[PDB]
Amino acid sequence: QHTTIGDVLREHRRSHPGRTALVDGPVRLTWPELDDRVNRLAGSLAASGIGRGDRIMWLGQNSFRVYELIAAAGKLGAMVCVGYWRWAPPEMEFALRDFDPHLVVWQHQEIHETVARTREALGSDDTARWLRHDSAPQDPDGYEAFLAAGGLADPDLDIDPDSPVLVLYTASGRQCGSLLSHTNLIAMATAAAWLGDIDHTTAFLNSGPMFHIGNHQFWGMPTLLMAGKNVIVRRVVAEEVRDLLVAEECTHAFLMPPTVAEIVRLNRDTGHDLSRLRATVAPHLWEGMATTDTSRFTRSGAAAGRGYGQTELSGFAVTAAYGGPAAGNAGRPGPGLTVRVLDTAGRECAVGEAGEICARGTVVHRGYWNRDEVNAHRFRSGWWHTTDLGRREPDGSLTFLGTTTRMLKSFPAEVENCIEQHPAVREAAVIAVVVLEPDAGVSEQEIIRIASYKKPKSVAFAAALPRTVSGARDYDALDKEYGGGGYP
Amino acid sequence: ALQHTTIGDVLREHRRSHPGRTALVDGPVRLTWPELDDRVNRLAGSLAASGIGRGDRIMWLGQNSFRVYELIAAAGKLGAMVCVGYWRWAPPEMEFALRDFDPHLVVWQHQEIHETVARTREALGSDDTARWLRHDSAPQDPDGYEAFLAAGGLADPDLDIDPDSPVLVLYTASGRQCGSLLSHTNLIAMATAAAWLGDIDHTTAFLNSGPMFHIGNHQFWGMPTLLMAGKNVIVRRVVAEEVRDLLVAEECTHAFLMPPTVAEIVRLNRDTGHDLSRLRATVAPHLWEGMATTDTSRFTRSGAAAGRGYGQTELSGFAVTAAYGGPAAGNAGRPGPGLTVRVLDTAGRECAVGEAGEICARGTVVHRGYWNRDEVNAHRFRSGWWHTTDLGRREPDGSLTFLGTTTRMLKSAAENIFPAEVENCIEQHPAVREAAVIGVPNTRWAQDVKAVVVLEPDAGVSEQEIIDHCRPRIASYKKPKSVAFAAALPRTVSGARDYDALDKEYGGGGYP
Ligand SMILES: C[C@@]12CCC[C@@](C)(C(=O)OP(=O)(O)OC[C@H]3O[C@@H](n4cnc5c(N)ncnc54)[C@H](O)[C@@H]3O)[C@H]1C[C@@H](O)[C@@]13C[C@@H](CC[C@@H]21)[C@](C)(O)C3
Ligand SMILES: C[C@@]12CCC[C@@](C)(C(=O)OP(=O)(O)OC[C@H]3O[C@@H](n4cnc5c(N)ncnc54)[C@H](O)[C@@H]3O)[C@H]1C[C@@H](O)[C@@]13C[C@@H](CC[C@@H]21)[C@](C)(O)C3
Ligand SMILES: [Cl-]
Ligand SMILES: [Cl-]
Ligand SMILES: [Cl-]
Repeated sequence: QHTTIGDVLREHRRSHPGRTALVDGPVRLTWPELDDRVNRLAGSLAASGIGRGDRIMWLGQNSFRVYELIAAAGKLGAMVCVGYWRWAPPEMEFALRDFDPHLVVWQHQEIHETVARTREALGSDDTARWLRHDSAPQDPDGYEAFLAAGGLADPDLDIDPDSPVLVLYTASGRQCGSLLSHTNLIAMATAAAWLGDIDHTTAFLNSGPMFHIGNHQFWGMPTLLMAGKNVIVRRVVAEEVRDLLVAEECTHAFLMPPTVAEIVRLNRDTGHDLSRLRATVAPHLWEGMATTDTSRFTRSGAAAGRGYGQTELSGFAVTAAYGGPAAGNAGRPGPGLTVRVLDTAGRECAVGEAGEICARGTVVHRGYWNRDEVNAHRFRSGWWHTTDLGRREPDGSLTFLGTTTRMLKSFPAEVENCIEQHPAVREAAVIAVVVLEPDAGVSEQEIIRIASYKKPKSVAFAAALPRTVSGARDYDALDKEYGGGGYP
Repeated sequence: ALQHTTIGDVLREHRRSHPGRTALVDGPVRLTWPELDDRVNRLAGSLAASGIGRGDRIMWLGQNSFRVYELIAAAGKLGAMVCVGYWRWAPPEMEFALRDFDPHLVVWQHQEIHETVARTREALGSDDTARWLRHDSAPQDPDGYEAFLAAGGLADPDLDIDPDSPVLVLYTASGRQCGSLLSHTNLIAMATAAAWLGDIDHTTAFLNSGPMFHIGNHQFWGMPTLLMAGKNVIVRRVVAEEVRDLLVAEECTHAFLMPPTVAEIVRLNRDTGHDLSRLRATVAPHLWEGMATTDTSRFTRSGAAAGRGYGQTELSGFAVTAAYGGPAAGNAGRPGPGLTVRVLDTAGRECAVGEAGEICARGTVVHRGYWNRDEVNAHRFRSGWWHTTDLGRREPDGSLTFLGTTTRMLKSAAENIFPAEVENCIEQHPAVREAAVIGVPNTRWAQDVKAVVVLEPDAGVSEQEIIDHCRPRIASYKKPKSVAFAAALPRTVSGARDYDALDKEYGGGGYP
């Protein structure tokens, strides 16, 4: 009987009878209050037929209710998919038909237009109960009234913690729902508690999106595991965030640089105490208004990106924080993971040789929802295949080179990377389009470590790279411009 | 979906991630992680060629050695388990242990215990079917561990081992000894929690000066060191200058040391120049008189280093500590990750706040059971809870208090009393150093509560003043009839309380 998420809540209610667990605007909950609510919720779920292996889709922004649902589903051996709130109806429809939830918890604010249309496209296939979460607390088709109708008795079920409990859709087109078990999350949060020096006094601002692994690992689940206080913001607004930092005495946040600079300018000279916040990302941009984190997470450079990982490995499973100075850009595996770089023929690559990053261990997810064939192939031979490219340095460390999905017939990323190991190059795209540093300047011929055949026969130069509306690299934009066709 | 991490995986990852880091030192033996994994693979090879596979059993009958780690890992790569037996076992219990555990293989030691060994084999007679390999042998002894190992090939066994299966067995002593079956998962979880408590990493150098037959040395800090790829330095026995020199030579950050050795180290190192400043002092920091660096980890800061905790072998060690959850009214603190706890009454209903009952547990640190104890395991695991046979209570602030044992009980017309409850509340009195409670026959159905009280040398207190002290925290029907005073409680040669002796001295009897 291994520890489940349910056990974690049942222990914190007895061990921390008066400490704040969740805060969400006006709502505040101690661990007892939360466990009672999770028990009510789990009562009404078991009432509506939800049990082992059943499925729930959250369709909204960040909410304290996400944590509650996860716990309740966990206590029944069910799973919650925290879906993408910005999905247009085609994608939203796809996920619904894919994940096939028995119940859909949804948000009116912001997306009701899209939600409404999508249900109409589903028509008579929409055999799921929908509860509005941001409803008036009386609403009969409402979350709060769904929960209140349940009783306080913990269902006390013997749940296999290897059963999935959190499903994250991972984003070459098609989206797939990664199955993260109770064990995946607890193994992740214990690792993370060591990286961050996280404890019961940790107050963490959930300003990162819960539809994605980032916010969960740093630091949602570890804060939760160690009994810290998780504070929820629906949206990131610099003023409100800055305000919560003071009010909840927050020690950690999930903040991106543009937000931070917004808080800095805005807080300057007003004298509010932001010194309790341990800043992880880009410490200098705070100027000193907050305290520079000295946990291994920041010290090592993992906070700035020194690491490798993915949703399917419960997030950031390899960092410069495990094992010390590393020549490679990602560091080494933390505990609960073993990695090997494998070539085409499934054999271990030699030191320096590039291949696919493959993993086994406790942090490796359970597979994708409803992807039998992709799972069989990705789990071949008792290794999870990440589809990412890497190599081992002689010092032991690992280097993340890029993806293996983008391919050229006899890998681009491998050379994209080699090219970006020129001081004059800022970034490169190989199909070899090149964006140079503003100050440097170098010959196409100097550009042209790798093998006789792998080098391209041409190098264009751009002011920057094309990019999608999300801001990620846009390749099919410049497959056109520079002659890109014939792809295997 | 694939298996969880094993002990074999840990080694496999370290040999790739830390090719030149030192893993094990033992006298002149030094081993980087690749050198250790190749050794383990050879040993695993010869173990498999001898017929050792899943479920099979190896007994170590010796003091601390680097080879012990080698066996654990090698047995773990085959799905086998290693029992680290008590080297100071006398022949009768060496036999019992060998009969009970029934290993296919015995790795034994000649220095200091050979005679005992010789006597025990004689006693086993023609049920002594195991292969015996001498660890500290002449290096070309064919019945010696080194040559047995060198017969193995370098290939990894590369089996799909279930990490829930036992890999380490520690005997825990009524006087009945039982082998606690600890899985790969038990030790990795323990190790992972310990890494957070003591801030352990790859730079850790832990001197293995505690005994490896006991969970202590493993939790602090053998296994977390191993897990985070740090250096493990072994010592066979605990002699202070040896220890002193090895702290200096190997630059250890950590060592397992009780206060008697600390005090002798501090004398011998008195004006020598020797640098012990690397050592982070966890036990009795003041005793070093500045010579080592007081530990700032959560382990020391919380009092957990000084015994503010609760646990046992069956929970993979110290699983409840003041380091988990901050300041605590109870003496034990709170459960770590990997563990939930409840205080259950005699009917199995959960006691109320402040009410004394059996400490019971669930979670990842809980052991797989005792080896070869079907009826007891079935009883001790009743209801999906591990019953610890320890008595405690939850406090108003959610912290836990370890009161003592439930193995002793007094007869009562109301409901059987736990002497450990009364003992504890008497031991609260600030003038009392220790208290022991026995039962005096009072008809067939009950015994009188009799207290034997050891005072602090400079304190006064009457029988009545002690009795009065308990009134508010224990029920009327539990309070003692009489109090006797002693200079010290009698003990065994093991230094455990001798309740048999007290019974005798003050007319105790008529227990359940
Ligand atoms: C979110 C984190 C942690 C989990 C992995 C990851 C990568 C992520 O976005 O997960 P994913 O989208 O589900 O899938 C991952 C896919 O991204 C590629 N990748 C792998 N390691 C990478 C790295 N080192 N850089 C950039 N890309 C990387 C690879 O091809 C893989 O398949 C990171 C991005 C990372 O910049 C941060 C965001 C933020 C919080 C933690 C990480 C932080 C502190 O600023 C760092
Ligand atoms: C060894 C450690 C860690 C593992 C648990 C334990 C207790 C132990 O010795 O395990 P065991 O041989 O299986 O005995 C278990 C039986 O001990 C009783 N017990 C429970 N919590 C206790 C506590 N708080 N005090 C005294 N006794 C306690 C109870 O009845 C239980 O069943 C400790 C004793 C502890 O004094 C230390 C030794 C040393 C290293 C770590 C711990 C250190 C830093 O000084 C602390
Ligand atoms: Cl396969
Ligand atoms: Cl001898
Ligand atoms: Cl009373």
